[PDB]
Amino acid sequence: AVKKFKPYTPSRRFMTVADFSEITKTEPEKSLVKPLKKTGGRNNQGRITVRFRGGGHKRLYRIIDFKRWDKVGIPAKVAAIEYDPNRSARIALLHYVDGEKRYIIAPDGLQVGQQVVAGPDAPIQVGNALPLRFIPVGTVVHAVELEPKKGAKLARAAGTSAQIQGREGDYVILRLPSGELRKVHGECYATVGAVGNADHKNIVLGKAGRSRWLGRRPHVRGAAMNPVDHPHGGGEGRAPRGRPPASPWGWQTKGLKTRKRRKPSSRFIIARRKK
Amino acid sequence: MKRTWQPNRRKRAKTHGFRARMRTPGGRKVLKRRRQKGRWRLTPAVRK
RNA sequence: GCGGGGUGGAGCAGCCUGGUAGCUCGUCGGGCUCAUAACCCGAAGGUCGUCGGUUCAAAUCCGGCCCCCGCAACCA
RNA sequence: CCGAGGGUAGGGCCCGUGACUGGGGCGAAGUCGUAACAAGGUAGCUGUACCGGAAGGUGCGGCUGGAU
RNA sequence: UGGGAGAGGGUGGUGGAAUUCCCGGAGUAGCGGUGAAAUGCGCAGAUACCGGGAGGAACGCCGAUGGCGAAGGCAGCCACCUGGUCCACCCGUGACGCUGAGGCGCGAAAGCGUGGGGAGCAAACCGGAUUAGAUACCCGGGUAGUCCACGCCCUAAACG
RNA sequence: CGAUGUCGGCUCGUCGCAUCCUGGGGCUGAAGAAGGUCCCAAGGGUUGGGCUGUUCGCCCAUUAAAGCGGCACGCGAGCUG
RNA sequence: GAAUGCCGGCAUGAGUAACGAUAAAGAGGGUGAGAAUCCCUCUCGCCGUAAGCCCAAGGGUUCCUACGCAAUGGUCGUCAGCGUAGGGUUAGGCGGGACCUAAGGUGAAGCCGAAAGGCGUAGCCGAAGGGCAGCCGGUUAAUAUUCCGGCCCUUCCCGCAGGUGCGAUGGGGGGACGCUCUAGGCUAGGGGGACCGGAGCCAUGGACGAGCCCGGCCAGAAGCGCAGGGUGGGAGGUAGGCAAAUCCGCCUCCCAACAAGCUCUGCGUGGUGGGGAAGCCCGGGUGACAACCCCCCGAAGCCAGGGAGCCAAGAAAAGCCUCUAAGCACAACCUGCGGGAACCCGUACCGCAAACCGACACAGGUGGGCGGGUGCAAGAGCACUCAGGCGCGCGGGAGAACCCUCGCCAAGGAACUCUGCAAGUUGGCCCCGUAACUUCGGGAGAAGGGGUGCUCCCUGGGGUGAUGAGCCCCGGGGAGCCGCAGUGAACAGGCUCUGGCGACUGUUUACCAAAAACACAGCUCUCUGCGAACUCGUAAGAGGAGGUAUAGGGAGCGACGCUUGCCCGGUGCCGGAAGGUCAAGGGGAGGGGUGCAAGCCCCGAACCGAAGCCCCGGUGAACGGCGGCCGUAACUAUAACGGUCCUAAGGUAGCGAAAUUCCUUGUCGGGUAAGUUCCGACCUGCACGAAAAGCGUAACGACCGGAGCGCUGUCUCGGCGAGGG
RNA sequence: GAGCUAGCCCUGGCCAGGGUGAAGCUGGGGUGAGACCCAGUGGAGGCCCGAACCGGUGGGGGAUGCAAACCCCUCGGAUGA
RNA sequence: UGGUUCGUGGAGCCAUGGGGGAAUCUGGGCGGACCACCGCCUAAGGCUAAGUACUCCGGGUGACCGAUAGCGCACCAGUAC
Ligand SMILES: [Mg+2]
Ligand SMILES: [Mg+2]
Ligand SMILES: [Mg+2]
Ligand SMILES: [Mg+2]
Ligand SMILES: [Mg+2]
Ligand SMILES: [Mg+2]
Ligand SMILES: [Mg+2]
Ligand SMILES: [Mg+2]
Ligand SMILES: [Mg+2]
Ligand SMILES: [Mg+2]
Ligand SMILES: [Mg+2]
Ligand SMILES: [Mg+2]
Ligand SMILES: [Mg+2]
Ligand SMILES: [Mg+2]
Ligand SMILES: [Mg+2]
Ligand SMILES: [Mg+2]
Ligand SMILES: [Mg+2]
Ligand SMILES: [Mg+2]
Ligand SMILES: [Mg+2]
Ligand SMILES: [Mg+2]
Ligand SMILES: [Mg+2]
Ligand SMILES: [Mg+2]
Ligand SMILES: [Mg+2]
Ligand SMILES: [Mg+2]
Ligand SMILES: [Mg+2]
Ligand SMILES: [Mg+2]
Ligand SMILES: [Mg+2]
Ligand SMILES: [Mg+2]
Ligand SMILES: [Mg+2]
Ligand SMILES: [Mg+2]
Ligand SMILES: [Mg+2]
Ligand SMILES: [Mg+2]
Ligand SMILES: [Mg+2]
Ligand SMILES: [Mg+2]
Ligand SMILES: [Mg+2]
Ligand SMILES: [Mg+2]
Ligand SMILES: [Mg+2]
Ligand SMILES: [Mg+2]
Ligand SMILES: [Mg+2]
Ligand SMILES: [Mg+2]
Ligand SMILES: [Mg+2]
Ligand SMILES: [Mg+2]
Ligand SMILES: [Mg+2]
Ligand SMILES: [Mg+2]
Ligand SMILES: [Mg+2]
Ligand SMILES: [Mg+2]
Ligand SMILES: [Mg+2]
Ligand SMILES: [Mg+2]
Ligand SMILES: [Mg+2]
Ligand SMILES: [Mg+2]
Ligand SMILES: [Mg+2]
Ligand SMILES: [Mg+2]
Ligand SMILES: [Mg+2]
Ligand SMILES: [Mg+2]
Ligand SMILES: [Mg+2]
Ligand SMILES: [Mg+2]
Ligand SMILES: [Mg+2]
Ligand SMILES: [Mg+2]
Ligand SMILES: [Mg+2]
Ligand SMILES: [Mg+2]
Ligand SMILES: [Mg+2]
Ligand SMILES: [Mg+2]
Ligand SMILES: [Mg+2]
Ligand SMILES: [Mg+2]
Ligand SMILES: [Mg+2]
Ligand SMILES: [Mg+2]
Ligand SMILES: [Mg+2]
Ligand SMILES: [Mg+2]
Ligand SMILES: [Mg+2]
Ligand SMILES: [Mg+2]
Ligand SMILES: [Mg+2]
Ligand SMILES: [Mg+2]
Ligand SMILES: [Mg+2]
Ligand SMILES: [Mg+2]
Ligand SMILES: [Mg+2]
Ligand SMILES: [Mg+2]
Ligand SMILES: [Mg+2]
Ligand SMILES: [Mg+2]
Ligand SMILES: [Mg+2]
Ligand SMILES: [Mg+2]
Ligand SMILES: [Mg+2]
Ligand SMILES: [Mg+2]
Ligand SMILES: [Mg+2]
Ligand SMILES: [Mg+2]
Ligand SMILES: [Mg+2]
Ligand SMILES: [Mg+2]
Ligand SMILES: [Mg+2]
Ligand SMILES: [Mg+2]
Ligand SMILES: [Mg+2]
Ligand SMILES: [Mg+2]
Ligand SMILES: [Mg+2]
Ligand SMILES: [Mg+2]
Ligand SMILES: [Mg+2]
Ligand SMILES: [Mg+2]
Ligand SMILES: [Mg+2]
Ligand SMILES: [Mg+2]
Ligand SMILES: [Mg+2]
Ligand SMILES: [Mg+2]
Ligand SMILES: [Mg+2]
Ligand SMILES: [Mg+2]
Ligand SMILES: [Mg+2]
Ligand SMILES: [Mg+2]
Ligand SMILES: [Mg+2]
Ligand SMILES: [Mg+2]
Ligand SMILES: [Mg+2]
Ligand SMILES: [Mg+2]
Ligand SMILES: [Mg+2]
Ligand SMILES: [Mg+2]
Ligand SMILES: [Mg+2]
Ligand SMILES: [Mg+2]
Ligand SMILES: [Mg+2]
Ligand SMILES: [Mg+2]
Ligand SMILES: [Mg+2]
Ligand SMILES: [Mg+2]
Ligand SMILES: [Mg+2]
Ligand SMILES: [Mg+2]
Ligand SMILES: [Mg+2]
Ligand SMILES: [Mg+2]
Ligand SMILES: [Mg+2]
Ligand SMILES: [Mg+2]
Ligand SMILES: [Mg+2]
Ligand SMILES: [Mg+2]
Ligand SMILES: [Mg+2]
Ligand SMILES: [Mg+2]
Ligand SMILES: [Mg+2]
Ligand SMILES: [Mg+2]
Ligand SMILES: [Mg+2]
Ligand SMILES: [Mg+2]
Ligand SMILES: [Mg+2]
Ligand SMILES: [Mg+2]
Ligand SMILES: [Mg+2]
Ligand SMILES: [Mg+2]
Ligand SMILES: [Mg+2]
Ligand SMILES: [Mg+2]
Ligand SMILES: [Mg+2]
Ligand SMILES: [Mg+2]
Ligand SMILES: [Mg+2]
Ligand SMILES: [Mg+2]
Ligand SMILES: [Mg+2]
Ligand SMILES: [Mg+2]
Ligand SMILES: [Mg+2]
Ligand SMILES: [Mg+2]
Ligand SMILES: [Mg+2]
Ligand SMILES: [Mg+2]
Ligand SMILES: [Mg+2]
Ligand SMILES: [Mg+2]
Ligand SMILES: [Mg+2]
Ligand SMILES: [Mg+2]
Ligand SMILES: [Mg+2]
Ligand SMILES: [Mg+2]
Ligand SMILES: [Mg+2]
Ligand SMILES: [Mg+2]
Ligand SMILES: [Mg+2]
Ligand SMILES: [Mg+2]
Ligand SMILES: [Mg+2]
Ligand SMILES: [Mg+2]
Ligand SMILES: [Mg+2]
Ligand SMILES: [Mg+2]
Ligand SMILES: [Mg+2]
Ligand SMILES: [Mg+2]
Ligand SMILES: [Mg+2]
Ligand SMILES: [Mg+2]
Ligand SMILES: [Mg+2]
Ligand SMILES: [Mg+2]
Ligand SMILES: [Mg+2]
Ligand SMILES: [Mg+2]
Ligand SMILES: [Mg+2]
Ligand SMILES: [Mg+2]
Ligand SMILES: [Mg+2]
Ligand SMILES: [Mg+2]
Ligand SMILES: [Mg+2]
Ligand SMILES: [Mg+2]
Ligand SMILES: [Mg+2]
Ligand SMILES: [Mg+2]
Ligand SMILES: [Mg+2]
Ligand SMILES: [Mg+2]
Ligand SMILES: [Mg+2]
Ligand SMILES: [Mg+2]
Ligand SMILES: [Mg+2]
Ligand SMILES: [Mg+2]
Ligand SMILES: [Mg+2]
Ligand SMILES: [Mg+2]
Ligand SMILES: [Mg+2]
Ligand SMILES: [Mg+2]
Ligand SMILES: [Mg+2]
Ligand SMILES: [Mg+2]
Ligand SMILES: [Mg+2]
Ligand SMILES: [Mg+2]
Ligand SMILES: [Mg+2]
Ligand SMILES: [Mg+2]
Ligand SMILES: [Mg+2]
Ligand SMILES: [Mg+2]
Ligand SMILES: [Mg+2]
Ligand SMILES: [Mg+2]
Ligand SMILES: [Mg+2]
Ligand SMILES: [Mg+2]
Ligand SMILES: [Mg+2]
Ligand SMILES: [Mg+2]
Ligand SMILES: [Mg+2]
Ligand SMILES: [Mg+2]
Ligand SMILES: [Mg+2]
Ligand SMILES: [Mg+2]
Ligand SMILES: [Mg+2]
Ligand SMILES: [Mg+2]
Ligand SMILES: [Mg+2]
Ligand SMILES: [Mg+2]
Ligand SMILES: [Mg+2]
Ligand SMILES: [Mg+2]
Ligand SMILES: [Mg+2]
Ligand SMILES: [Mg+2]
Ligand SMILES: [Mg+2]
Ligand SMILES: [Mg+2]
Ligand SMILES: [Mg+2]
Ligand SMILES: [Mg+2]
Ligand SMILES: [Mg+2]
Ligand SMILES: [Mg+2]
Ligand SMILES: [Mg+2]
Ligand SMILES: [Mg+2]
Ligand SMILES: [Mg+2]
Ligand SMILES: [Mg+2]
Ligand SMILES: [Mg+2]
Ligand SMILES: [Mg+2]
Ligand SMILES: [Mg+2]
Ligand SMILES: [Mg+2]
Ligand SMILES: [Mg+2]
Ligand SMILES: [Mg+2]
Ligand SMILES: [Mg+2]
Ligand SMILES: [Mg+2]
Ligand SMILES: [Mg+2]
Ligand SMILES: [Mg+2]
Ligand SMILES: [Mg+2]
Ligand SMILES: [Mg+2]
């Protein structure tokens, strides 16, 4: 669910917040957190290289496990489900019988107290991890590796999920959350289910301040600038674009494709995203 | 109102200091010029 | 001031490339119908805004004048 | 003390009237089309939705109060 | 107490036929559509044909002048959860009944909100014809919507 | 053009007379009262408001009358803006 | 002799403006060649959430004393932050270092770059963060948590004793964390006392009094008491915490659990040491054997790493405890005690300012802590006042115009003016009472009105006590008294109606613009499958992001409601393996220079040969665009209808003389005595129109219009008065 | 040259007092169960009034200034972007 | 592509970033596209005085300056500020 407010201030009228129903532990596992080096959007030159960033709430980075083939055959109990400020999804605390504790992204349906496991033999049940080739075609899956032993790269955002469409040789065919049809390697691990917190997108920030909390500084339109600043800049009074609409750096921004043509991974993408 | 000189010794030394000058090719040249001119103080005096 | 027009009753071609005025509509005569509209078959009507000129000959090229359309009339 | 009433302020209901405007009724010798009554020339009617100078049209579902 | 019939309702699964799109093979001069045409599609290889894949929606024969529900309404198949109802036995209760101003719920289609989905169909809209005109009827396209979830709307030739 | 600050208002005036008023006249289609028209006359006077930045103009209520112009469209080393 | 020339000197304005906050002065005594200005006394005024006090920056001897007054001081000067000289800063415990890390900086490894140089995990550096052992008083002209006095504590070295598998840069625990609100118990600080101590006073009509005035504490080891914080104990298994591990993690069992225990802190007491007023007398002496007590208020501070709630989910590392490895177990470490050892730098003074930043002894700026009392609902507000500090480094007169800042005004009350600009009014608190509209929160302190002091009597509830006395807090009900006036002074909304624009709180042209502009939640288009797109850099490497399509970039639009039409010819973007054009290169028909020759050398047709362009198609919340003429209806008028030309298609809804309307003060209506403005209408819209969004919208605005009430020197129309000039 | 100014990063600090009273929770009512309503408790918020503090709306003064942006009155924010 | 007087010119020579890629005296470069002839020279390794440039320093000499000159400084100047 999402939680609405009564309109006792102009902003609380439209503001909505997460329900936090699935959360069972409001404290991070101390040995799994490290400080998050905030950037402000600036690179090693001190130069802003992504605009309009900074001033967000301080965060502690949780160390998440995106390999999971790291501990094949050793089951684990789901001790708690926690809030993670560095992602849209929720995270699950895993207490391995091994005695090791690691975080995974919390799938939808994952119950606190239940047990999960990784490996070619794993039961096809929510929260288990297997190479793609050992997962039944048609079952939905998340946290998918793109290449073997390189870590979960696909379907990690709240509510996302990939789906297996069929097999072809060493590779299997996934339909990524964007709808793109892609061949991913059979040995790539993935975790069955969809990501939890699917309600994430129905949140209405509600006021200028909330975006500021999220480290999102105000964004300024090209049209509201000057000819030095932006292609859309200047003009007496208000003004339309007067040219094909562009980024501050000059390139066209309505329709213009940007994926590199001669990219080697083209051979593995079957159907570019719908819509 | 607040004027432009707001003294701070750490700032002064870490900026126009001797070690600062020696670290950069441009700064070493400052010292060369100042010595060649015969300046009594190659670097801003600051009381640490 | 700069550009563009005036041709059967209406609206448009023809002008640039001189000779050769065309299309739709309307109009008159006759068909079909009880009659009417539609429809079919026939026919009439423009001397091309004018006045001048070039030429063998001017709706056509050129000039004067009338009229209408559009743009401009800024720094002050 | 209460007190006719006068005064100040803010409410409620009613009536009259108002540039302009919405449709309604009648008038009728105007204009445009022909939606309905026959299978009315696309069976009609219907709730709803969108559209059109206008009757109306169309989509969706419904009724026969529909000919053959 | 014992028995029956049924598209009654809800949730989760699931089966085949067909349309569409996509990939491959093979193949060539048209296909489509109509009263007749045209728009449209097709030598940039369409139609028609075989193989594969994807996706949505509706369930042909059974099917009925049938069944079920208070009405709206309900149809492939399976399972679970659940309402109404009829029969037989004539065992139990002892008039505990009927109707019902308000109230409450349910309420086809279209329509609205948020998020999915989107094959076919199809308001609006575009084009081709017909026509005096054709903001229509016919044809080629086509967006909402039609589908799912949750929440609204509460109308009707909601009719026997 | 090595600067002559530019509308209107306020303030303070001063002059011109082609005189709005008041004074004096001739003619009148001047009965009277009131007007018309021209002549003489610059001594004084020449109101308060609504609209608009306005000057101007329209309008209200009065008035003997509600005059027109010059002074760098008088006046920003006087004010306003 | 001229260059608004250059450098210097000296004039003019002129004995003129000014002499730097309107907190303010007056006399007496002293000093001295000289005194409004220096010293002393008394009187007067000003600050007191400071104009007092204590830190940190920064300044760098300005500190203290002696002797001076040429210059500095906006006057004067005997004085001074000035001249000369002499003196003055004392730490194992305060701050920094011999500790730790943060951003960042630097940088073994490694990577990159013409050179210079740019990167870079570790490591190192880097603090106002973590860590860490001193409190009260006394003393100097000047330093003190630094010297002295009392009472405490830390580490290091060594030795003794008891104890133990000791041992680490390695493993683990811990350190270790947000915002808001908050409990119990305390302390700081404060108020009162009929109680305790004290020099004294009795005036001027009264008072020898429960009279007045002054003061009634500070620090303190162990022990203890009160209040908090932290923490389960035992055993078995073990494959995880890059070796090991008895530790930690995980699983099972037993006992304990809102108990305790154990441990750490706060507060109280505490052996002991300190201080100790008014007044009087010359900083000190005295008071004084000073007293050192009870009650109440009470923190934002302490116990603390406490509690609850919420979402935006809230540093690291060392010290510290535990584990074990090499090693070594004559060692080593722990615990207790003893002796010895304990280094470098700062320390003066100013510090909201005459010592810092502003050229000045400059009405400006500058971070943290303390900041008393009474009254006013509260308070860090306001008035007065304590402690302390001041009267601002030119004065004395006079009583013009005029200026500034201020007070009052007859009758009128916006007639002022671009405009109520300005100044009035309103003003705090309690009660009563509040409309359209609305997103149901609001609008709202709407509007409007009543009350407000003091006195006596009666009475209700809470805190602290004890359940009572006293004290403190919140009231209620009667009968009265005085004044023009009871938030009696000071601090403290004028209100309503109605349009435009922007939803809103916010942001902006530092120094002529705070707005309607920017941003904003929210909507849409588009790009991006991750070594992502994109951005910075030549590169390496970075950001994006330790993120992964519910995510990230670009753009437009701008809460929300109802909506967002038609045009793909042109431009752009997207798709299109055909065809056309197409560069290097391939190819070499054929031709040439040359040589006696083989040969060497040059040119070169056909054909093959990318992107891009052409060509085909799509695409509007892509760039953009969205007609002309003529006719027609029972009188006119207009034209639902028709004709025709052009176009890629000819502006749909809605709105409209508008932030847009030229003609224009359009026309009509409202409001006014009068309305170029304003509002409501009309529609021949010069030249609105649908995300450079269209039309509305409650609430909001130091935005921009119009109107009314209230009230005023804005005005008729000026007058008087005050203070600084 | 970022000791002024702009943004961001690390680490600290500051915001008197008063006012309005969201969700939640508890109890009562309500129903078949509910939704819901009511009271109490609670203490939310780019909420309200107003110091510090951050500003700089209007006017007046200042203009060889006290000041190369100041002063007086007035006014905006003041738990948050 | 640079260098040469040589700016694509008939453009050789010297140098070399990319591609291809030999030979050892019958070997190879050059004499301004190219060929022949005639001549010159020995690439792909290194060193090498002197003649030449300069004036911080020392000296000598001026139809050079003489304190607004001559060095920025005759003087406690790269100082005061
Ligand atoms: Mg949920
Ligand atoms: Mg809400
Ligand atoms: Mg709420
Ligand atoms: Mg709600
Ligand atoms: Mg509100
Ligand atoms: Mg609001
Ligand atoms: Mg969330
Ligand atoms: Mg969240
Ligand atoms: Mg919630
Ligand atoms: Mg949740
Ligand atoms: Mg936390
Ligand atoms: Mg850690
Ligand atoms: Mg990190
Ligand atoms: Mg980081
Ligand atoms: Mg760095
Ligand atoms: Mg740099
Ligand atoms: Mg750098
Ligand atoms: Mg960027
Ligand atoms: Mg940024
Ligand atoms: Mg999360
Ligand atoms: Mg969203
Ligand atoms: Mg959304
Ligand atoms: Mg954040
Ligand atoms: Mg954004
Ligand atoms: Mg923006
Ligand atoms: Mg702009
Ligand atoms: Mg720039
Ligand atoms: Mg440029
Ligand atoms: Mg540009
Ligand atoms: Mg532009
Ligand atoms: Mg612009
Ligand atoms: Mg423009
Ligand atoms: Mg602009
Ligand atoms: Mg302009
Ligand atoms: Mg414009
Ligand atoms: Mg603009
Ligand atoms: Mg704008
Ligand atoms: Mg433009
Ligand atoms: Mg353009
Ligand atoms: Mg790949
Ligand atoms: Mg600073
Ligand atoms: Mg300094
Ligand atoms: Mg410093
Ligand atoms: Mg410092
Ligand atoms: Mg330095
Ligand atoms: Mg020296
Ligand atoms: Mg110097
Ligand atoms: Mg230097
Ligand atoms: Mg002309
Ligand atoms: Mg022609
Ligand atoms: Mg011809
Ligand atoms: Mg002739
Ligand atoms: Mg002729
Ligand atoms: Mg002819
Ligand atoms: Mg111009
Ligand atoms: Mg009476
Ligand atoms: Mg019909
Ligand atoms: Mg009909
Ligand atoms: Mg019909
Ligand atoms: Mg029509
Ligand atoms: Mg239609
Ligand atoms: Mg019938
Ligand atoms: Mg059937
Ligand atoms: Mg019986
Ligand atoms: Mg319904
Ligand atoms: Mg809808
Ligand atoms: Mg579709
Ligand atoms: Mg037509
Ligand atoms: Mg639609
Ligand atoms: Mg829709
Ligand atoms: Mg029915
Ligand atoms: Mg029926
Ligand atoms: Mg029936
Ligand atoms: Mg001039
Ligand atoms: Mg001059
Ligand atoms: Mg007479
Ligand atoms: Mg008469
Ligand atoms: Mg006169
Ligand atoms: Mg005169
Ligand atoms: Mg006028
Ligand atoms: Mg009269
Ligand atoms: Mg003038
Ligand atoms: Mg004049
Ligand atoms: Mg002036
Ligand atoms: Mg003027
Ligand atoms: Mg003048
Ligand atoms: Mg003037
Ligand atoms: Mg102006
Ligand atoms: Mg001369
Ligand atoms: Mg000069
Ligand atoms: Mg001069
Ligand atoms: Mg003078
Ligand atoms: Mg002064
Ligand atoms: Mg004063
Ligand atoms: Mg003196
Ligand atoms: Mg003297
Ligand atoms: Mg006080
Ligand atoms: Mg100094
Ligand atoms: Mg001192
Ligand atoms: Mg002196
Ligand atoms: Mg003197
Ligand atoms: Mg003297
Ligand atoms: Mg002096
Ligand atoms: Mg003097
Ligand atoms: Mg001075
Ligand atoms: Mg001495
Ligand atoms: Mg000591
Ligand atoms: Mg040492
Ligand atoms: Mg370190
Ligand atoms: Mg430190
Ligand atoms: Mg210390
Ligand atoms: Mg220390
Ligand atoms: Mg101590
Ligand atoms: Mg021993
Ligand atoms: Mg031990
Ligand atoms: Mg942590
Ligand atoms: Mg901390
Ligand atoms: Mg008190
Ligand atoms: Mg005390
Ligand atoms: Mg206690
Ligand atoms: Mg183990
Ligand atoms: Mg004694
Ligand atoms: Mg005694
Ligand atoms: Mg507080
Ligand atoms: Mg806590
Ligand atoms: Mg670290
Ligand atoms: Mg040492
Ligand atoms: Mg000291
Ligand atoms: Mg100050
Ligand atoms: Mg200054
Ligand atoms: Mg002074
Ligand atoms: Mg008060
Ligand atoms: Mg008060
Ligand atoms: Mg105040
Ligand atoms: Mg004074
Ligand atoms: Mg003074
Ligand atoms: Mg008066
Ligand atoms: Mg009045
Ligand atoms: Mg009045
Ligand atoms: Mg006004
Ligand atoms: Mg007051
Ligand atoms: Mg009202
Ligand atoms: Mg209400
Ligand atoms: Mg009131
Ligand atoms: Mg009294
Ligand atoms: Mg006062
Ligand atoms: Mg107020
Ligand atoms: Mg109002
Ligand atoms: Mg207006
Ligand atoms: Mg608006
Ligand atoms: Mg605004
Ligand atoms: Mg704005
Ligand atoms: Mg907005
Ligand atoms: Mg805003
Ligand atoms: Mg605010
Ligand atoms: Mg400004
Ligand atoms: Mg400026
Ligand atoms: Mg500036
Ligand atoms: Mg400036
Ligand atoms: Mg400026
Ligand atoms: Mg301004
Ligand atoms: Mg503002
Ligand atoms: Mg804006
Ligand atoms: Mg919107
Ligand atoms: Mg770049
Ligand atoms: Mg990198
Ligand atoms: Mg990265
Ligand atoms: Mg990263
Ligand atoms: Mg990301
Ligand atoms: Mg905006
Ligand atoms: Mg196109
Ligand atoms: Mg187009
Ligand atoms: Mg264009
Ligand atoms: Mg072909
Ligand atoms: Mg081709
Ligand atoms: Mg050949
Ligand atoms: Mg165009
Ligand atoms: Mg457009
Ligand atoms: Mg077309
Ligand atoms: Mg249309
Ligand atoms: Mg209009
Ligand atoms: Mg008007
Ligand atoms: Mg308008
Ligand atoms: Mg405008
Ligand atoms: Mg306009
Ligand atoms: Mg105009
Ligand atoms: Mg107008
Ligand atoms: Mg006008
Ligand atoms: Mg007029
Ligand atoms: Mg008028
Ligand atoms: Mg009109
Ligand atoms: Mg735009
Ligand atoms: Mg647009
Ligand atoms: Mg509007
Ligand atoms: Mg509404
Ligand atoms: Mg405003
Ligand atoms: Mg006056
Ligand atoms: Mg007076
Ligand atoms: Mg006076
Ligand atoms: Mg005076
Ligand atoms: Mg800065
Ligand atoms: Mg700054
Ligand atoms: Mg309450
Ligand atoms: Mg609660
Ligand atoms: Mg509150
Ligand atoms: Mg607030
Ligand atoms: Mg406030
Ligand atoms: Mg101001
Ligand atoms: Mg004012
Ligand atoms: Mg004033
Ligand atoms: Mg002034
Ligand atoms: Mg001021
Ligand atoms: Mg002020
Ligand atoms: Mg605040
Ligand atoms: Mg506050
Ligand atoms: Mg906060
Ligand atoms: Mg705020
Ligand atoms: Mg040449
Ligand atoms: Mg050459
Ligand atoms: Mg080469
Ligand atoms: Mg040879
Ligand atoms: Mg050879
Ligand atoms: Mg060679
Ligand atoms: Mg040669
Ligand atoms: Mg040679
Ligand atoms: Mg030699
Ligand atoms: Mg040599
Ligand atoms: Mg000489
Ligand atoms: Mg000299
Ligand atoms: Mg000299
Ligand atoms: Mg020299
Ligand atoms: Mg000199």
